[PDB]
Amino acid sequence: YYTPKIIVDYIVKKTLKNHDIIKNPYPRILDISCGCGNFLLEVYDILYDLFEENIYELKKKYDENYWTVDNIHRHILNYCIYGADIDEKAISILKDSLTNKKVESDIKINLFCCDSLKKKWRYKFDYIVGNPPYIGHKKLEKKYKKFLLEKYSEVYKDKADLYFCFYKKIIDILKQGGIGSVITPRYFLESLSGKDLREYIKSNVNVQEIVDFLGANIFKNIGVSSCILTFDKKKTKETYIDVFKIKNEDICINKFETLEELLKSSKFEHFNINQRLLSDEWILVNKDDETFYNKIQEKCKYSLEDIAISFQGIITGCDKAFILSKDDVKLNLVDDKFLKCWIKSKNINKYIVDKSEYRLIYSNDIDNENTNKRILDEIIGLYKTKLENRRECKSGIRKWYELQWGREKLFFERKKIMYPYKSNENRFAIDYDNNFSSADVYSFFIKEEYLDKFSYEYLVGILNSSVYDKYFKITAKKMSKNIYDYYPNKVMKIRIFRDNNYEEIENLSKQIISILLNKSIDKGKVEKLQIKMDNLIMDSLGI
DNA sequence: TTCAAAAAGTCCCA
DNA sequence: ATGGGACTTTTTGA
Ligand SMILES: N=C(NCCCSC[C@H]1O[C@@H](n2cnc3c(NCCCc4ccccc4)ncnc32)[C@H](O)[C@@H]1O)NCC1CCCCC1
Ligand SMILES: [K+]
Ligand SMILES: [K+]
Ligand SMILES: [K+]
Repeated sequence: YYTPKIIVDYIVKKTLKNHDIIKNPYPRILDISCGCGNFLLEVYDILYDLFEENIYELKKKYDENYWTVDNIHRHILNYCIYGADIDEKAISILKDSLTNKKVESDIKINLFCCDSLKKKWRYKFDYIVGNPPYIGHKKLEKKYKKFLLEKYSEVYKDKADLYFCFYKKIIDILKQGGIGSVITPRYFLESLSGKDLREYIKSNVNVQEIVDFLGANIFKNIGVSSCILTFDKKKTKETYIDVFKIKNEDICINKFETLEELLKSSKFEHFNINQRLLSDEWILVNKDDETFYNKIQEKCKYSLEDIAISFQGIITGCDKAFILSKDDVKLNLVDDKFLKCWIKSKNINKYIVDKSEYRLIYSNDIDNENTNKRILDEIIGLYKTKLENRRECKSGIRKWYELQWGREKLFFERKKIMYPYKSNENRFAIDYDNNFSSADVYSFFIKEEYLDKFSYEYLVGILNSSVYDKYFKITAKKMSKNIYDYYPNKVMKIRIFRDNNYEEIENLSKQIISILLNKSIDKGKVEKLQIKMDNLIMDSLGI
């Protein structure tokens, strides 16, 4: 959880580089989750140089006895550096580190061992920097979540993250005219959960700059995707955001001595976004992509949500109790009426699904424990303890052997389209085989009233096109290197069109499906057909 | 009653 | 041992 030095230096310089120490020699710089002091120790160094280089100007303008080089260390610690953290061992270490910068009478260091989200803050701050804790909805303590939902409701609801609240706290205790700079996960820029947080930021601070590392691995051995947000409360009217979006996610961050060298390089693209034009969604793309995205949005008269019914897959609550290999001998104990075909996200390709290798025991259809005791005793019951610990079993809503969220079978046992929940690219397939799946695969079918306007074959044709792959990724939620979330909260917002190319687009899609399903697959002709279809779609959308 | 979101992902190997 | 690639469960609030 140590922040790389190149990033820490950038964040501290972002807040302090243009501070007028002559005009205000008492800046308050705060790290609200300071830890061992990665940021605060750097703040000390930047401040010490700033005072030392202007010591004679300060001595002349103010108390000439107070402003001496020998007094800089005491002045910084008494008036300038502030830190908070729940870990007292970390605070104890940081207090010694700040004390040892000088090496008389004891100096008072403004370090607080507390919950920053609970501390009564007695004053606001000129500059706030740091790296807050990230805790999601599963890993956050439930008693603590009751407090967040009560006191941080403006940014924390439902599946929100703890670091949303730190954004609220930082914004709230930032002084008028102050600057804040933090590194957090990037997901709030796009996630459904971040909607209220994005609204809070946009309407309370001026966002100066967003550094989006997309799927690059900033923290070694940490599966998180990062961004750096810099914002102020200055009296400003232009309110444009500098956006630095990484171009190559494989870049090593230490290739340059400073992060500014990386941002100005070819490894990053830069563009500006007008904060006044931000909706509840933040479309952070360059001018070419915005033009591309807007062309499609205006041209398409329908969305998938308009024409389709979407649903999440089965959630058994314990897969090992209900999912068996189709060659497992224990399936001889299970009547075939209980057995469903089961696929994973890797089984979804463009246009068609791999033949399934697993079976789901649709245990909800087992009427009672004595009629099918063999299945319960020998297959499902091997995990009875874990099954009984599921929420709906402890409450009695669900029997110990039942699927936790078995949905409705009739939704799955029909022609439908399926796609993986996380993928590098658009993979929408037509399911012909009544496949069931877990929540790693999403499904939709077409509403009856739109069947004469849209066919499954036409839909997988355009949804798998290069145009729609780029189109979806403009606003999709970037998760990790080469992985986007394909979830209904964005997939169902995809807009679709219907025009004179409909018949030829549909016909090419049928050819691709026919080739994909034959014995000797010549994958090459599929690629040529896809190129022809992409041209038709670009012709249709005028790009 | 029952939906769908959530990576400080998880796990393995060369 | 690490960094990078393949692949993705069920807990949870609403
Ligand atoms: N995913 C993670 N990553 C690691 C955090 C790294 S973040 C950097 C600094 O941040 C410091 N830090 C963290 N939280 C706060 C905070 N509010 C309390 C948050 C709510 C809470 C409730 C109950 C238990 C724990 C936490 N206020 C001030 N400092 C804080 C924290 O000590 C750390 O050195 N989990 C770890 C989780 C386990 C218990 C201790 C740390 C939290
Ligand atoms: K003087
Ligand atoms: K990453
Ligand atoms: K992990």
